[PDB]
Amino acid sequence: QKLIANQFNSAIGKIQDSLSSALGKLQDVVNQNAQALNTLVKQLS
Amino acid sequence: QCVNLTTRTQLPPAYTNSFTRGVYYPDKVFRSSVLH
Amino acid sequence: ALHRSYLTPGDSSSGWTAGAAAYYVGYLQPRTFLLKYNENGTITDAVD
Amino acid sequence: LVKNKCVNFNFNGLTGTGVLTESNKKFLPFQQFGRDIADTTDAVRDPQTLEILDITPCSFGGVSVITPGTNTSNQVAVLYQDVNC
Amino acid sequence: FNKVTAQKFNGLTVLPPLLTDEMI
Repeated sequence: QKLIANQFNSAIGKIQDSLSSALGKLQDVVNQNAQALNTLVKQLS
Repeated sequence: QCVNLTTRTQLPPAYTNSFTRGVYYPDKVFRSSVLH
Repeated sequence: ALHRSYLTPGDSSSGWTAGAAAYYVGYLQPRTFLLKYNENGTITDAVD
Repeated sequence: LVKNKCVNFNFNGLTGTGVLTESNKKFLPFQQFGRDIADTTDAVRDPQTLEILDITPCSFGGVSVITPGTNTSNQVAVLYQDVNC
Repeated sequence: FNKVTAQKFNGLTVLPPLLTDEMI
């Protein structure tokens, strides 16, 4: 039990380091929706 | 007024490169923190 | 501006000294540039 | 010049409609109006007094009606979908 | 929430999600 708890507690620390060092799947949805809107505005001129 | 001078020396042209020199504001428009 | 000093022939064609200066000349071409404007609205950088 | 209400405007030929307000922008002395990332005007320098003005739109989206269902009641509430009352 | 990172003139509008981030 003590070994398994230590391995688990250690593994969570790695997640925190990895995220503080990516979210491309979310970020590129936001980017695609901004591109469509800016393109709509450009079509006016 | 006018004269002709004795141009005692003239020579083939020397040269150098425009090292990113020669940009000017193309328009009277304020734009900020942006690429245009 | 000529240097017509007294250390010269004084005449119209040759009574002059050149001074000492240099200058550079380039020609504009039609080009696309990308310009970078900072927060103060100054062009800080560019790409040809 | 009148500020904080919706007007038509023309500064030196630059023409539009919007709410003019005082601005924190700092144009260089040769620049006369400002544009956003979408290349639409959002700021201007007053030709008379050389102070900076923001511009903001006058067109404010939906009106929506909230209903208990007419089987229940005929009174309703109304939402002005992006407005400061 | 930190790691992930105006056109009002043209009849374009953005509506708030029903749930806020504090609700999620």
